[PDB]
Amino acid sequence: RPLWLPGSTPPAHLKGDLPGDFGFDPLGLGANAESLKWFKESELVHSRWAMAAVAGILVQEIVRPDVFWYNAGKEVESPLGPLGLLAVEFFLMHWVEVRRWQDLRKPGSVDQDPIFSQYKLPPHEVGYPGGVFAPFIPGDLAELKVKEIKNGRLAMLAFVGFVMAAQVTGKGPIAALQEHLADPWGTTIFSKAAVVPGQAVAPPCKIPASVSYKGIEIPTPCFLQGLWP
Amino acid sequence: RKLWAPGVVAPEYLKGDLAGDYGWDPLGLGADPTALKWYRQSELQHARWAMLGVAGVLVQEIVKPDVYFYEAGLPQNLPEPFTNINMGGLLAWEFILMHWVEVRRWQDYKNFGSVNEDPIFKGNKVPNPEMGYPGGIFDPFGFSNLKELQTKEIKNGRLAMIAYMAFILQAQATGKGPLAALSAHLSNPFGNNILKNIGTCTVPHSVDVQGLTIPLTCLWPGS
Amino acid sequence: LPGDFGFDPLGLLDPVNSGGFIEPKWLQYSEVIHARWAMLGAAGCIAPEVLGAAGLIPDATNIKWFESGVIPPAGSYNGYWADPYTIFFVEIVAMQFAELRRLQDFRYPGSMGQQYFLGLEAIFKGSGDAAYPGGPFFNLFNLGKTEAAMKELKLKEIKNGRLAMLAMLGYGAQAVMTGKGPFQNLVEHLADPVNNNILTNF
Amino acid sequence: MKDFTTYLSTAPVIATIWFTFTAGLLIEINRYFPDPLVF
Amino acid sequence: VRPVWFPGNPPPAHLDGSLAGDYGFDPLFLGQEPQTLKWYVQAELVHGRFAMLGAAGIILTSIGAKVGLGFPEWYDAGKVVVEKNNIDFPTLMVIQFYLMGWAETKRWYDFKNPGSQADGSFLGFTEEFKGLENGYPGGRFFDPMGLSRGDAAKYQEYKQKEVKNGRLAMIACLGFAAQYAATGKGPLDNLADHLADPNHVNFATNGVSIPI
Repeated sequence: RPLWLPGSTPPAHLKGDLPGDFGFDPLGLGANAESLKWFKESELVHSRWAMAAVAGILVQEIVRPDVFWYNAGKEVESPLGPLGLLAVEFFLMHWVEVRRWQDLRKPGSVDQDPIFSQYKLPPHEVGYPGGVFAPFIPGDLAELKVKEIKNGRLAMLAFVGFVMAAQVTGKGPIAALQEHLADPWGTTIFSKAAVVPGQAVAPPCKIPASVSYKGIEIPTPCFLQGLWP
Repeated sequence: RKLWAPGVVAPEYLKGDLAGDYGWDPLGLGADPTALKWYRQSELQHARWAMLGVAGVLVQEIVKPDVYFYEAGLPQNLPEPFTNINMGGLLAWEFILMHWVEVRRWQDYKNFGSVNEDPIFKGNKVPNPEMGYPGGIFDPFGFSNLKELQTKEIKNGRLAMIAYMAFILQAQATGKGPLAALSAHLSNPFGNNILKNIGTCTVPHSVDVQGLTIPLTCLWPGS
Repeated sequence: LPGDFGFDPLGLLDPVNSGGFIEPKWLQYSEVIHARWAMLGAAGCIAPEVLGAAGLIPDATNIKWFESGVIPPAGSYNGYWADPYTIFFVEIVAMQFAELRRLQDFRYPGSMGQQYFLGLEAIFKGSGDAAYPGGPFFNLFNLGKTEAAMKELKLKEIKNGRLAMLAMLGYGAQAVMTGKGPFQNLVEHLADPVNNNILTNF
Repeated sequence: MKDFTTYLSTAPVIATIWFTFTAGLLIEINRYFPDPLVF
Repeated sequence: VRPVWFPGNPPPAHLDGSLAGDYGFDPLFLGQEPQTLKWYVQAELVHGRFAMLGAAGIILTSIGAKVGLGFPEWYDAGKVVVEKNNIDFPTLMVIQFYLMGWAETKRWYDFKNPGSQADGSFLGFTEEFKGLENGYPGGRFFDPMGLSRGDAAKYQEYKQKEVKNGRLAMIACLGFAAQYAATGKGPLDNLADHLADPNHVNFATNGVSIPI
């Protein structure tokens, strides 16, 4: 079995049934199956969120450059009332999330379109609605799920590294890429900072301070500033 | 069998099965077998490393007899192609690749026979007969007898460890390469010796790198 | 037994009703302990003076032993890489460990070779006798594999140690009276076995 | 240890400690609240 | 056979090695009695966890201080924050009192009666206030991640590590108290100082600790 370590031994509760495992849980927290399903769900959740996020940020930096995706929160504009937008947002989200959670806590219990009785989703797996939720399927879930989880974990890493690269350079990830390409040698946190018993150094942040939006003036500190190297 | 001293007795476990043995474990450290393998691996480690070290310092002292290897560590002390590189990226590449290969050797010691193949070009594997003895591609000419090979290896390696440490101390004292120190003892064996040079090392007391200064050290409070 | 010339006037070797640390084992144990200490002390006090007399060592060295600083009133040396008390601290903890484990032996033989001590436990089996552990360390070389030469070494150790204790007494007494180096006093009494004596120093 | 607990539950030592406690109570009382006459 | 706190001597009777951190150390036999011993177990656990809290907050704040983040020195921090804010010291104190009192009282009467606190007399919860062991209230709340309910072996190891780091944190916070009591400075400051000159930055240089 392909393992996250060549030549090592998987733990107890890890075998390989669920895709995306290769015997990795050094803390062995996958003991309780309840929390384990909980965490499978949560990891799928985060992976999908982050995949969507990186995709959107990338394509947007592409087509509409010079718009700091990080500062889109600030510099967005729309004639619609922001309060109404966030209201619709909250309510929509409360609904969808309570649906998914009610189904998790009680499997196969909400599978119907409660409006159109004709419409009702077939039986499926928690974390795998499908049917209408997956109408067209080329290939096999055997590979689809493994690719899903792989790409999702990778995209989580992508998103967080984008955030770091912004906090350190303020540049969009593509800008930072072109920068790295320009100087392969000097474009490294290595070439940016280091720590020694004599003295320590860290790169300064580009996210300036409390952002002054339309009256609120959001306090904008840094992520764990003092321990960046 | 000649032991490590005329008339001395050997410990029960020292049998010469490992080369360079003479029955010398005055502090019984070779009691546990696990730790014994650990320590043999490390001994070979240090012997080989110091062998390479004396080799390098020697050949460079010969070819460019002005570098003063003890000070060659500086970016200014770098050859034509690159002498003002970023120590940042230097450390980057170095640490990455070394951490890899060290984890490889570590998995080796942990499970002898575990990772013998090239994990990608799977038509590629080296058979390891002994812990710390890869061979195969690591032995391009396949000289493997192996016993006297190991004897000469371990013996010369211990001695090279000693020699390299000697070079370090002599450099701290006289601020000069072993070449210079030997020429000194030859110009005068009476003069040019530890009896005179003693009690004062030439430690230049915390030189400064591109970004900062590094604290400096001497083996004794000679200063 | 070694060094026994019947020299026990008050009869302290009386076995009956023994106890405390008035007990032949601990007694001779302490004897050889102090004897070895005195050997070391003779070497220590004597070395630097004659060493500077040979000039092989610097003149910053070779101050009279007591002028080290152990008694700062008697004079101290400076050039020590750290503070007197700085040294003294780690010195305390080190000897604490050493003496403690030695005593743990003396009270419970071999009982320092069981709890994990970095593999140095076969070294700490010693023997069934304090002051004579042996083991791979405390006997590097098998010197005295015969018991005749063994006891020979034992007696030699005893005589040498008692004599060295007497030597330490002499060192202290002279350095108090004349306030000079013992080596100084040697050179003096050699200049005059007649005019350089304790009688002269009155 | 239990022997010790019993020794402390012995009588005169208990009388002692109770008296000490009361006396320290009243001395501190007078310390922080000097010169009481009425109320 | 287990490594004694003091090699060579045998351990006491009421000390065996059943609980984590047992190295046979009760030279004063305070745990001769089972009830008192178990009580002491719980007390040591509580105090060690508190010390862990203390050390963590201290070190964080001290880093924030030394690096230019404007974080006050801990021993000043309470005063400075109550001053920077419009908070009322007695109000803070009394609310904190309320809370710690209620929770600690629950713990107290659970030590008294081992299981009466999970009866569901509380709002609607049951066994979520049920102690797994003395001083080990492992439940859905005090162990939502359920480490205790898997690999009891690694769990015991974790108990070992817990008491270990707890005694470490206790001695650490005492150390910090001492560092300030001596130098009047930040412990991280004094740290960098000993870094500067171990040969000449120490209590022996303070001359206060050792009064010579």
